Amino acid sequence: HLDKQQVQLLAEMCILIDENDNKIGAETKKNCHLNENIEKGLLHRAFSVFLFNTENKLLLQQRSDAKITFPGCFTNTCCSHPLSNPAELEESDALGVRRAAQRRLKAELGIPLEEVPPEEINYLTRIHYKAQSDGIWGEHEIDYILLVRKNVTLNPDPNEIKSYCYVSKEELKELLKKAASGEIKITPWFKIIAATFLFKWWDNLNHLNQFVDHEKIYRM
Ligand code: DMA
Ligand SMILES: [Mn+2]
Repeated sequence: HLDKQQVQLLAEMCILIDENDNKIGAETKKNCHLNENIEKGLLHRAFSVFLFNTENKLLLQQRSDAKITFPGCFTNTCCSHPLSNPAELEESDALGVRRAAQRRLKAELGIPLEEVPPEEINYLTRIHYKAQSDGIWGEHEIDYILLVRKNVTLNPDPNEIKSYCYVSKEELKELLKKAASGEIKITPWFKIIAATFLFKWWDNLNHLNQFVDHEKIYRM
């Protein structure tokens, strides 16, 4: 009964990890997102991209109604998972995750691979969180937060997103208030980052060295 193309993506192989983000196996995206498996501890690696343009506006997307988890929710630029293959399993300088981010930026938003090569993708820190989308589907990940600063071109896949918009800080606040009123919905990872680190980073977009932490995994 769910969207066919999204169903086909449920077969992708995700990277299973222990609570310290050490790789321990691989499992399908479907199984990694079933609350029944999450309830037993199944945890996978993921990433969340926050992309800002020269005007310092953050690029948001509204997930399409076809997404199996949190459909129609407003959220940050891109969120997905590195796959269990040689290229994206690469742990050196989080290269696997940055390659996966480049791949999904192209697949979801239509950003050319060349505009967002790994060297343009800055890995800030990791956050561990768990949530439920519905009675059946949910999330449980150690999420690599990645930041991109560039004036990209876009050509999104409507199967992935039903809308996108660059927002200023004040515009994001009006957005968050509309979410608090149940007017609109936002994803759990965006809610967590927005309530903790987002605005701090946004103020130091030029000096995010003091905001990089590759040692600690923040437990949210
Ligand atoms: C980090 C995280 C929450 C991955 C979720 O990805 P998504 O549902 O936005 O897209 P997909 O799961 O289809 O790659
Ligand atoms: Mn996930």
